[PDB]
Amino acid sequence: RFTPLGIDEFYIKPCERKIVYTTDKHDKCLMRRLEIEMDTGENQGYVKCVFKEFGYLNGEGQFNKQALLKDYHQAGFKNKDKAVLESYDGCMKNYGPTPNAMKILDCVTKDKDFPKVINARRERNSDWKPDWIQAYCG
Repeated sequence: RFTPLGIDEFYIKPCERKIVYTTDKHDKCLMRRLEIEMDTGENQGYVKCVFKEFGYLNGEGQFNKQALLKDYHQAGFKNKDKAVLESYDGCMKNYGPTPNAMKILDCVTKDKDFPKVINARRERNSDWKPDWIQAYCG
């Protein structure tokens, strides 16, 4: 990506333990903002954990389209379900029933409204907003 997604910084405490080798402040900021794209074991681990906390990924590794659509609806986008699922499905067309978390991220972020949707989800999860001390993106 050359244009950033504009996702806000997520502070999901049970997934902080997946940030092991990344130590640079801004690099960790991009992790928490789900702006990472590189297929590394570390990024995979963290994004997998986040998507588990999002309810987007179950214990068997299947994507949960109902959780995604719920977030769209809760962000006020109720008349877009077809476009959202077709964007995801087309993007995932070469992948099987248990895809890796970085590829799921790449596909869910193609819809232009996904950053707004997930930003509204963070707004209603105050525990997921880092305070002044813990934030990396400031």
